[PDB]
Amino acid sequence: GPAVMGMVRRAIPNLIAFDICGVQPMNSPTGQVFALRAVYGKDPVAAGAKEAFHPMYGPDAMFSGQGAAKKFPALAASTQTTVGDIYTHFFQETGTVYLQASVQVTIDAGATDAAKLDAEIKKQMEAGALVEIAEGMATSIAELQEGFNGSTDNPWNEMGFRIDKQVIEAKSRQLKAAYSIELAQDLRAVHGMDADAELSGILATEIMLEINREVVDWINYSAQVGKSGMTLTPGSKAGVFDFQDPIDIRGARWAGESFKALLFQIDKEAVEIARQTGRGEGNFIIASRNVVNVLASVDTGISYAAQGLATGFSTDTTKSVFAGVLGGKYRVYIDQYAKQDYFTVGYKGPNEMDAGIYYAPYVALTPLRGSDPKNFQPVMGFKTRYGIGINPFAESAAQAPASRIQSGMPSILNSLGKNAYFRRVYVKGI
Amino acid sequence: AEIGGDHGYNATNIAAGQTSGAVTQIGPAVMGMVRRAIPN
Amino acid sequence: KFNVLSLFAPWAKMDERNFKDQEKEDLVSITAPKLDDGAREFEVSSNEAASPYNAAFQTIFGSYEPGMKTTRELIDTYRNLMNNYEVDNAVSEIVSDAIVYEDDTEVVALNLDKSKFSPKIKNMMLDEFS
Repeated sequence: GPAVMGMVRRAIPNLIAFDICGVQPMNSPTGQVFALRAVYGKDPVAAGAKEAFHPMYGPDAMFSGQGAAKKFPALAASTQTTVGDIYTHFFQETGTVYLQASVQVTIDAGATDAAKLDAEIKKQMEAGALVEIAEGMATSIAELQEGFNGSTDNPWNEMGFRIDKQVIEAKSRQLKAAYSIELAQDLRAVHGMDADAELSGILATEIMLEINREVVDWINYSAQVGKSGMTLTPGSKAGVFDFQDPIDIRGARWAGESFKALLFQIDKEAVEIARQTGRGEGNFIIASRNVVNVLASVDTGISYAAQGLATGFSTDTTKSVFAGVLGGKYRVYIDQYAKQDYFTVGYKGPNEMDAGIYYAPYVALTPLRGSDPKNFQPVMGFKTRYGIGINPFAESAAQAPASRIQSGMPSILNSLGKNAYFRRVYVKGI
Repeated sequence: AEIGGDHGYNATNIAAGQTSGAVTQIGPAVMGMVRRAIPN
Repeated sequence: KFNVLSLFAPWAKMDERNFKDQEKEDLVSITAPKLDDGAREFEVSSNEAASPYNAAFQTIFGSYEPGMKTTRELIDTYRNLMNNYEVDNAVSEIVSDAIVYEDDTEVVALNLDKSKFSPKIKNMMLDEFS
């Protein structure tokens, strides 16, 4: 014992648990969730079937109304309108819209993709060429619906719904220590270590860390990219928020007024999420430690301007990972392993099935012990099994899935960059 | 008029809960189980 | 069954009645054997789709019979201890105190000083006791 100076080891980082996702404790593997989709057009399950309700699409304002009697001409690239008539178009976003023509004009003959057509139509709308319109059906038509008085081809529009579902499956993970007797004995003689228990700790720890890290990555993987579309400033850099570029800060200088610009965008992204999910404004953010340092140093309340030290929210990743609540509104977590600099926002409801992302544990941290008689060295390890999944409707773009059944597990096709509950923001310039 | 439709007698589809109509099923309720009796 | 051992036919009926009473009891949601002492219990588990009682049968049969063998070794020893000096008397003295009986004394006697259906029964019970 030549003046032993004690010893060191690394600390274990904390986790965000499942604070921002579903937890679905399971008592069996492979559970299932189903859903009802209000639908109309006399066949709940069909190509082209239309959903009665959707966060991103307007309703068919003339479905029970005049559209019952007549079809409306569709808008299409290169066609010319007739003043006073009404044209129909289903937009990629904002859905069914009926537009009365105030003028006789053409629409972007050079348009190709629907996105280009939608853009010109939007311009014609702004221009006052095309105006939103709806009306009920002339009563003289309604009078004979269902073939009265010798009439024909006059059914009422019908509605119903389609129930379908998705299922999940649990994947697992296991690790062993495979250690030796002699090492454990020496450790007992050096620090008084058990050298099995420490390993048990390490293995269990690693498993838990991986799972939690996996959830965060799935959040990032499925989240839509923000500062885009409906939340985009047209002169911006598309998905990334800077401090070195006046476009994102409305010309700000003077950090006391500049930093608030981010808070503004955060609200916009949180609101759009509600627009995407139909449930509510995002209520949680996870972000790089650099982002949080900024948040904690700016007065996030409404005031003239203000700057100081980063004391507003815990900023460490050594005690916790939970920084605090932003404005008293969003739960702020720190992405202690962020690859660059950024921040994801999202919404999780009181209903465990209302989360977008779900974790559903079935088996966890089962210890295993024994020894191999060939050399009698010990073997120890741990096993976990759970499975994760995604919300039906998380994509939101589609009103319904193929074949009335799908995996509820994430995949590229199922959710990469699609999840209505979360949005990504890249951050630079801090 | 929306319908329930029905199973194709395909035990797989039945077990899954697939039918020809507007609504999928949870899956068949399980009535119980029988273990072959043990020889004396 | 056909009750081949006709020897105890009336006793079998007595056990059937008591057994039926237990079947009609609400003594469920019990993990414990509900036993303290006496007869040796074991998991002859049946009337369910697993039939584990077969292992229990085979255990009793295949291992016949350390329970009674041990019992013999103990009893045989007990007698052999009693055969020596002092042990001999200790037993005698205890037995004598447990049952003291002398000229015109009282024997173990049923004392029915608690409520009964009738004094007539009290006498019948004492006569049977005798």
